[PDB]
Amino acid sequence: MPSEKTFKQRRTFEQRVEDVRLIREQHPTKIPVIIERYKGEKQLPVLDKTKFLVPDHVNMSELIKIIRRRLQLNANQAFFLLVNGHSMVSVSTPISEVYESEKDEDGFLYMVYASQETFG
Repeated sequence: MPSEKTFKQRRTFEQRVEDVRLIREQHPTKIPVIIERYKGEKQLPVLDKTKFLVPDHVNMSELIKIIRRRLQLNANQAFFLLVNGHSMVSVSTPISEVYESEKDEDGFLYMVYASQETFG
């Protein structure tokens, strides 16, 4: 059992763009998201999911709140997220504008998580 590849290495760009077509057709007023494990912090195993939709009227806090239930822990255990593998864990910006500022080549809010805040 290898299981050591990311969504960009597993799915092709066209396949990822094809998924955005259905996400906007079904949810024209929502924001798609693609979060995976951070390369610098490889402690947490593969999450239950890699792509999840989010309401455009929500903020980073609601997105982090969903990742808590997506994972099996809480704020006391460990919760650190960052975009492009080069950011901190900030929460307050509305996903509506945060997505437009952190979109991806295929149209997805690419981000990564970690169980700590140390460097490599």
